[PDB]
Amino acid sequence: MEPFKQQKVEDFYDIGEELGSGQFAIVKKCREKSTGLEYAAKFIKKRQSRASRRGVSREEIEREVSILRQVLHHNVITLHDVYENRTDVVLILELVSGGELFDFLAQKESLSEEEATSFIKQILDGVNYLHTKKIAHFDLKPENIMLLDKNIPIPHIKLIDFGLAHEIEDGVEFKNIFGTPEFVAPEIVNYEPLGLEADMWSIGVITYILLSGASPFLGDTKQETLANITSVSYDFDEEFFSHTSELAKDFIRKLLVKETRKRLTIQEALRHPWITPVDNQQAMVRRESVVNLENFRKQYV
Ligand SMILES: NCCNS(=O)(=O)c1cccc2cnccc12
Repeated sequence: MEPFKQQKVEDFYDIGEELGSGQFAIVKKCREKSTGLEYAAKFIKKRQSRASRRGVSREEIEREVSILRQVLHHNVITLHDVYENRTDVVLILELVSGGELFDFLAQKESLSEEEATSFIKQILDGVNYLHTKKIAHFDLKPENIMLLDKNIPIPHIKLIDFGLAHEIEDGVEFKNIFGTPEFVAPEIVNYEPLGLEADMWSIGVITYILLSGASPFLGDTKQETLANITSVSYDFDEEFFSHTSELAKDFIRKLLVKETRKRLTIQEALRHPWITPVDNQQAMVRRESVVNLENFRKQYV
């Protein structure tokens, strides 16, 4: 098991602007002095003991690193190196400086469902690689779908933040409560057995929001949000879904299913007609169907 470098990160990197933060990790933009190449440095604060309200445990850091070290894919963030001092364990990761997918979408003059499925298909490709390796992401949500270079015509998506990711064991049961309520599967809220299926639910939510601007199960309070999810109470309200094709809806509807066995696995979602058209007729429908960008820009900004 590769050991973490014990040197001071600042002796090897020039630390720069803050890229983001969140709970127990601050991500700063850095540059290695020897090579001159740029990266992003994720400082994870370690726990003091175990009750300790501040910090992440050793296991959960070692899990994340273990998982990150396995993954080399074009739609997934790649690890460069790991450092450690007395307070923080610092992950030096690929620099993805294109911002969030949704921020880029929110600036477009127009967006067809074909253009939409391009970006969704990248997310699917990435999740397929993970799932083939029996790795659940468990935190798929818009702010975790980043872009490399927004200045190109079709930006390239990179999945980030594997802090809740987990290797799925055959025969072993895994239950936990985590994630952002708005995007979590029913099995998470119910504290029922989890697996690869939860990611597919969250792709459903992501697609629902991407096409419409509205969130499927979001309530006025966390309570309401959780009750909507558990009953699977959403609709395709024509105020948001008048421009939306039947196939787009079929896709979302087969993902947002309570029964984990009946939900689409990743390989099925890649092969869905909305992602992979079977004839040239349905390819035209997708190219002609538009997304309502103002509904989207309103619920974003
Ligand atoms: N707490 C999440 C902070 N998100 S973030 O700073 O944008 C961010 C998080 C993780 C990896 C990144 C790689 N490159 C740029 C930014 C990155």
